[PDB]
Amino acid sequence: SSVQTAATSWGTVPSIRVYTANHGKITERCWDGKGWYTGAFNEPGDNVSVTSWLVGSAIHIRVYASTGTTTTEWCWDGNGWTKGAYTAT
Amino acid sequence: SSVQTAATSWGTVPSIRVYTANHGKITERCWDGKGWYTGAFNEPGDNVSVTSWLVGSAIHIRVYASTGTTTTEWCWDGNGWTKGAYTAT
Amino acid sequence: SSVQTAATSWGTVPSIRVYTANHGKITERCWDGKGWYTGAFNEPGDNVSVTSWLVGSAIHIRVYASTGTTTTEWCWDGNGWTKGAYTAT
Ligand SMILES: OC[C@@]1(O)OC[C@@H](O)[C@@H](O)[C@@H]1O
Ligand SMILES: OC[C@@]1(O)OC[C@@H](O)[C@@H](O)[C@@H]1O
Ligand SMILES: OC[C@@]1(O)OC[C@@H](O)[C@@H](O)[C@@H]1O
Ligand SMILES: OC[C@@]1(O)OC[C@@H](O)[C@@H](O)[C@@H]1O
Ligand SMILES: OC[C@@]1(O)OC[C@@H](O)[C@@H](O)[C@@H]1O
Ligand SMILES: OC[C@@]1(O)OC[C@@H](O)[C@@H](O)[C@@H]1O
Ligand SMILES: [Zn+2]
Ligand SMILES: [Zn+2]
Repeated sequence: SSVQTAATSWGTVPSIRVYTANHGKITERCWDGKGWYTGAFNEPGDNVSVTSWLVGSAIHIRVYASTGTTTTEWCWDGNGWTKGAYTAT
Repeated sequence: SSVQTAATSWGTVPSIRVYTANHGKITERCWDGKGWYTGAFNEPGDNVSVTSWLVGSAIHIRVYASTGTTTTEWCWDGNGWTKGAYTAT
Repeated sequence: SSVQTAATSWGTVPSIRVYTANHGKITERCWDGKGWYTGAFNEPGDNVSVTSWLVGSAIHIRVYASTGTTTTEWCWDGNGWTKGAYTAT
């Protein structure tokens, strides 16, 4: 079925991250001003949303991956992807 | 059917808002730096998107809730959710 | 099927762009503080996401339009929409 994307950007270059839910798997493509490349994020999901914010020049990213009625938060704080404290209720 | 989410964030703490369209109903979870709690937003929708912007330290949120071919805009400007002027045509 | 939207905003007025994927067609509605109107963007797609950034006072917008397993990026840089370099792999 048709894939589903979510996008975020930061700075003025800019950096862009595009997340794609594709048949149960979410992957990440990256732009930092000089070509698209595959990012490290790879987790299960039928649906994806994202938001990001800067603290100074350090980017923080939250990706929300949903399967069925279960949503899992993934956190990027500059040094690795980790599961977040988000709960749905 | 998997639920569908949309997310926005502001500031450096940050504040995060996650909207979940769950089989026709959109609810909202909130992070302001010290735990996830349920927000005031409760409206019908199969699909949801969001954007937000700061005027000084005041957050303004716009949520776009879609059912069928009807999209309703909901506005947070500090003191309650109100229907916005958005129309598709 | 219910339509699916993506929203972005910039400035303090603000300007808002809302993209709606509606049965294969993505269209755009615009707010610059003085009423909603229809924007130039009109391209095919079953799913849509968007991000934007400012460089000074100039807005740059990226719309990710997906049909099947194909995602096409559309770029606004002040002077018309053009296809972007985004690729999924
Ligand atoms: O520089 C690329 C990278 O480290 O940027 C932050 C996140 O997007 C990561 O998944 C990604 O691999
Ligand atoms: O740094 C991780 C974290 O504390 O960031 C704020 C929220 O995203 C939380 O759910 C998350 O666990
Ligand atoms: O402090 C929580 C709250 O008031 O923040 C602004 C909006 O997200 C509201 O729906 C939400 O209840
Ligand atoms: O104050 C509310 C409002 O004027 O804000 C800007 C746009 O979101 C409009 O649709 C909306 O009615
Ligand atoms: O002034 C309206 C407009 O030029 O703004 C930038 C883009 O949203 C365009 O599609 C749109 O027509
Ligand atoms: O100016 C257009 C462009 O170079 O902007 C940055 C990225 O969005 C690229 O995919 C895109 O082609
Ligand atoms: Zn279901
Ligand atoms: Zn339909």
